[PDB]
Amino acid sequence: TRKKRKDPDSNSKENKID
Amino acid sequence: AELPQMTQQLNSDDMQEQLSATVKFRQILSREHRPPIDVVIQAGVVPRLVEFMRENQPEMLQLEAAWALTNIASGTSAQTKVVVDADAVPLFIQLLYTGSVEVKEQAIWALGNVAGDSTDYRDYVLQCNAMEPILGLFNSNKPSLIRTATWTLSNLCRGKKPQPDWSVVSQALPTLAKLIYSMDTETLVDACWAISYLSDGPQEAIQAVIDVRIPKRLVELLSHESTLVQTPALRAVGNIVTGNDLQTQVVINAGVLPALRLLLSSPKENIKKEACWTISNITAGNTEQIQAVIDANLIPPLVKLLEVAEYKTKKEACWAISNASSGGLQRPDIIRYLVSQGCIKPLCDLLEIADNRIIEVTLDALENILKMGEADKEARGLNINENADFIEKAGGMEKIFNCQQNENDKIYEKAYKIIETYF
Repeated sequence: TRKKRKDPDSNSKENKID
Repeated sequence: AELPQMTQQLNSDDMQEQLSATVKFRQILSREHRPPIDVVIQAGVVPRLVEFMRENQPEMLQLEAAWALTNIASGTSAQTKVVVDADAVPLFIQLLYTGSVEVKEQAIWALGNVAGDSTDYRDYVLQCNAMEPILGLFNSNKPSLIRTATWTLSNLCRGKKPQPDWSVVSQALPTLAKLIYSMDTETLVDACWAISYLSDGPQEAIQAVIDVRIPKRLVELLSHESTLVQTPALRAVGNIVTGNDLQTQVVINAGVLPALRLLLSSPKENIKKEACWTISNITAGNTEQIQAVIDANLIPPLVKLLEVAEYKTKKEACWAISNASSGGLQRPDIIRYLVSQGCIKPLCDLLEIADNRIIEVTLDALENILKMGEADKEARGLNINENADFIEKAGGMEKIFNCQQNENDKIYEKAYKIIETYF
């Protein structure tokens, strides 16, 4: 076979409002 | 800026009015939305807030200060830079083991915002030796602390250009191996995302994920009630099977193929898409691994997706089938099965809507099917290639030679080589 593909063809900042 | 007696009382030596001022700043920075970080920054109170995080400052003062600085760091990159330039990061890290549990959650939250800003600040946090105190947080029991620490941990593993210091972030693998057994859903999600980041790299990185017994649990998490857990778990599984055949076999042995079958009928389109991508990486293996995919009854739902699914999913199903077809040289029964499952027409139909790259992928699949056809009719002494008939009867023979009009100089040769050799 013929490959592999590392890639196929979360939420950086959050605020604390409690 | 302007403030007296709220900046002055912040600069006061009276510990009570130090707290009263800090609370005010915190409540302001706690954005219901849209919060006035800039006017707080230019008020010149940031260096003072950083001082309140020093080792033997009052606990409630450390808490409110770290909370305030957390929200400032949650803003724009320039606003996050203000916190960093005030040398707050080394103090955030110290609070991870010196402060109380409540103080720890504030500090680890802030580090998450700093690390999540850029690869530079991500690396900077790691360079300040944050990993050891962060991993120490998971010795604690409080779910909210574990949850936030896992989020920050994922931020430290995220990013590829450049990737984080492997010798540092790989130390979190034994911790992440436990975290994916958590009962907390949000903890599960971020832990799986962190693993997907670490598993994205060379075979050494993949092997490290394997060696801590992670893949077994990942496959189990593919059937989690939440698609928020399934997606990063699938991404991680997909990353592992980008390694060698040995590493790919581990995932198969963990029972990934039946799990992938269920994911092919997932409500989320991108889960379908990356399920096909994962299978395509497995079908990209040796003969026996292609056979395993066949024996797991994965081809019929793949063929079905190859004809009716959205293009982004359809193109991944193409890869899976196109790969598996290459295996037909060593085992012609693979081609026979693929053809019998009706893959030829969906492949041919794809030729007229696909990218320049997918068309090339499809043409290789069709060529492998054709090449097997001639090899069989020659060995059995026949005058007609039925696979060539199957393509023609499917009306793809024309589509094969509607791709030489395409201006790419190499969608061109295979297209007419197919016509010159088989038609």
